[PDB]
Amino acid sequence: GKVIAGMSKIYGGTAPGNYKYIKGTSYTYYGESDIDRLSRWDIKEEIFSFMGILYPKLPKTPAGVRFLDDIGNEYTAIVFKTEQVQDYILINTDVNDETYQGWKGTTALNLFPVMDFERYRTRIIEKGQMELINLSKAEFKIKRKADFV
Amino acid sequence: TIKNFTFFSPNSTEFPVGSNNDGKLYMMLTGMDYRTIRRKDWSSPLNTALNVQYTNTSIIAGGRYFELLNETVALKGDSVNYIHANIDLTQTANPVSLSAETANNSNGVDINNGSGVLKVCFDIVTTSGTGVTSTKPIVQTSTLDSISVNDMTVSGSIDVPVQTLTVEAGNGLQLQLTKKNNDLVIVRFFGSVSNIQKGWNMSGTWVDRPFRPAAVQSLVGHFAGRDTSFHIDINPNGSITWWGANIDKTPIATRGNGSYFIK
Amino acid sequence: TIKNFTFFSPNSTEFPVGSNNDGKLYMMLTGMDYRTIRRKDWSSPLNTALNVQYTNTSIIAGGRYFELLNETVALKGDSVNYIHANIDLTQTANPVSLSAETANNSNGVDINNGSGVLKVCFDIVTTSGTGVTSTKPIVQTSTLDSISVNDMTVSGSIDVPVQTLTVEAGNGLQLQLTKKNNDLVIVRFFGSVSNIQKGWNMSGTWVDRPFRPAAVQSLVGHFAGRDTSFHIDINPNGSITWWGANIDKTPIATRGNGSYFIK
Amino acid sequence: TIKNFTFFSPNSTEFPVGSNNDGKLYMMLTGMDYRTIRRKDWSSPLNTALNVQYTNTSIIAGGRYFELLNETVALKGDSVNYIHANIDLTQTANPVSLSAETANNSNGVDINNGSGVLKVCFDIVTTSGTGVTSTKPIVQTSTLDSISVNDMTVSGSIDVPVQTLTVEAGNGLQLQLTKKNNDLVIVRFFGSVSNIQKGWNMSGTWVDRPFRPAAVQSLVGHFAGRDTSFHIDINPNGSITWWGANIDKTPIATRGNGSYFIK
Repeated sequence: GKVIAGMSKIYGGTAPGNYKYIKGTSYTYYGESDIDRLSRWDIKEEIFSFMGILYPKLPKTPAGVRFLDDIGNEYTAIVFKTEQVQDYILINTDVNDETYQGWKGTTALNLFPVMDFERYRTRIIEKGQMELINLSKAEFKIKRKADFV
Repeated sequence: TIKNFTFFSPNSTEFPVGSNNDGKLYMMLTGMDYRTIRRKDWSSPLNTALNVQYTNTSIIAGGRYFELLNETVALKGDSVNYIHANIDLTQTANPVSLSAETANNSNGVDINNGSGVLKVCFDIVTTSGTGVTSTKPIVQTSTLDSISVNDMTVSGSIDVPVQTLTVEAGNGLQLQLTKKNNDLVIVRFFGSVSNIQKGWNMSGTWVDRPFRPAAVQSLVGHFAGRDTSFHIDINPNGSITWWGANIDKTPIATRGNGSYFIK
Repeated sequence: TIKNFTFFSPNSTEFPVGSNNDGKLYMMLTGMDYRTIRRKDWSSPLNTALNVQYTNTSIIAGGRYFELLNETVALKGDSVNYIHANIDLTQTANPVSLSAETANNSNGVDINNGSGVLKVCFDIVTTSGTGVTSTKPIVQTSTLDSISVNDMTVSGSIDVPVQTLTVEAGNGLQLQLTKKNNDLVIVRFFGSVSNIQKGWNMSGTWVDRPFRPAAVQSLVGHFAGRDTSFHIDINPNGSITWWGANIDKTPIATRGNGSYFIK
Repeated sequence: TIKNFTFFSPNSTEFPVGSNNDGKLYMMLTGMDYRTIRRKDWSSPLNTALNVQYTNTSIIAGGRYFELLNETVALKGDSVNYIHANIDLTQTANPVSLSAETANNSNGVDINNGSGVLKVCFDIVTTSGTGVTSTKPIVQTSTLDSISVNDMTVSGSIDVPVQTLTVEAGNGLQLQLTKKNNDLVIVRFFGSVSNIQKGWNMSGTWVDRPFRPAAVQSLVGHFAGRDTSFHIDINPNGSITWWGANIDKTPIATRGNGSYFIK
């Protein structure tokens, strides 16, 4: 948010800086140092399946997405622990043709046995936010059902 | 409702923080109530006859900060004055006022949440007919729940919880136990023991659970008026096993002090 | 680079203070980490059926101050409810929310330096099938480096460092030493002594440097099942001198507790 | 004159709070002087050759908050470098500057009330010819008046007030008393007692008032090189009463340690 004189927390004007406690206008913080760290992958309505292209960072560290509910707790997580850095993990939650393949170059690797079976509790994603575990970049395609349209 | 404060407002109106809101925040940070203060003298206050001028003294009363810059306080002749900080929020121009009172009239009124005038003593001034005789500042209380600390230095003293116990071991033996901080216990020997053998358990009452040690504690005592000694094994189950020489029908006075750790 | 905050901005733009910077500042002033809180009920919370209404409670979590003003949390029946403050900075309009959970799910997430939701438990509310039976607050931890204090009162207990050492002193004598606060030592005698004379150094292991006293310490012991006693001297060099009577080939069981200060 | 700060400004001009006013306020809350700091390494600093980079370290020096974000400071080869935080308010563009020095050159300049440059050491970097060998940070002293705590955990040690006294009891007895926290006292027996009867008082000096216990403490001793023992009664009035065997003209060496509580 933009910095405003009298409204923001700053010691300005006549030396050695002055910030006033007013009623309603008082002092409101401008923003946060390095606000570029905050990124929310927002989930507003219940989603069923998705086709994400996961770009992993570190090898041998569980890489994959986890899902947070409205209170900041985890219900489901698709997490894989690979031996080498995959160029991208392709995950599809579609019931009919599930795909969990780690691509490296032109080679496609099946990631099903390497996956955490206990963390992956449900396919149905609820209202909250998605967190990226050991990922540099992410590209998602969300499919959400509607009974009558 | 949840009123958020230490959070940025993008439209610069969302989360405004007031004097009372920060006042309550500061009180929690230092661990103070409306009955105690945070006071620091940057320059010693001058004493001119029956008057006390605070050259440069900063005070945090009820989480509200204020500086006293060459502020003189009138004193009562030949009396023990109590200097109070009076905060009346209704006085928008001058909320803080000072007063020298007969007795400590600290009210502890919650000003940050409710209405009223907050009175709190910070300095005690003892005076004579002419001028100031002696000055004593009010202790700055820091109420805390738990402390994780590397090192500590105490200039006064520490008040640890004390527990007393008087168990009649039997055969004529009396023990006076004093447990401090649930660890160190000093056993005081009393009475006169009779009809007991070596390695035999003592007939009377057993040691209570809060005073029982983790391992068997061998505590040495002495027979009054003699050069003969004894020792009793306080086992973890509370049982007191005699380990001195075999004593007949004649009772001999037993006295002594023995220290042991429970933990 | 150096980022300055508590400094004057000549053109009102140089040093803006962010909510994360104040968060870190406040955490440092009070000595709190992301796994604790500062909490104050200015007025008592009210229990109505399976609900707790926080009437006026202030909380500091991750250095962020907020107020619960008539904020009701719904509870699970016949359960131990762990009340959490949840901070999500991405939820710009409502960054703080409360939850009643089945376990203490405090996560210690650094919200002032990185991304994520901070969850911190502050209250434990136990219910029956109809309402609240008991409430217990979570401890407010103060993590400090070094304290210089005048007086302190402890209602619970102080946990100080403890070191133990078993010494095979020689001639069958065994010492079990327990040192607390690196100062107070309680020596427990074990084993059985034979073939020693008064004034003679015991033939075994010397006391390790961390248990050595600054001055010679005479510790009284007792012979199990006898009227006789002895004493040993723990010398500042770690050696142990026998000061009982001369002992012949037959071993005599040695017991008793003796205390000394290292400092 | 009274300068109010944590208060509402009706016309938005009444109570302006400055950097020095908040600076003094923050100092009083944490309990710090101009000679100590509040430092926290959010991310461990990196050591590359004869240089130390502070990745993310927040420091509160003289109540002034600042962050070191990847700020590298040059070091001296094979030397003990004392890293200082230098605050100069006249340097309005960049008030905080870092410096690696030969010795701890902390000045304790009152920057909030007066003028000058504040210097304060926070880190001690020991180096070699190539790089860094070891790093030891400066202690964070939290100066407090009174503490009202429930529980405590110490990783180092607590310094309590220690008082020592040497009483020449009489008949050939010497008592070395060591009082810690004005409560626990360990008495050491010295000298050679001669010409005394059982139940009779001591001829020489009496125990001083600060070392006098609340009740009569029976302290057990031992005769050097013998299998005979003794015990003395230190009454609350300061009097010492012998309770061992009757001693004839020949003096026998008396040694031993006996502990008791005053309160």
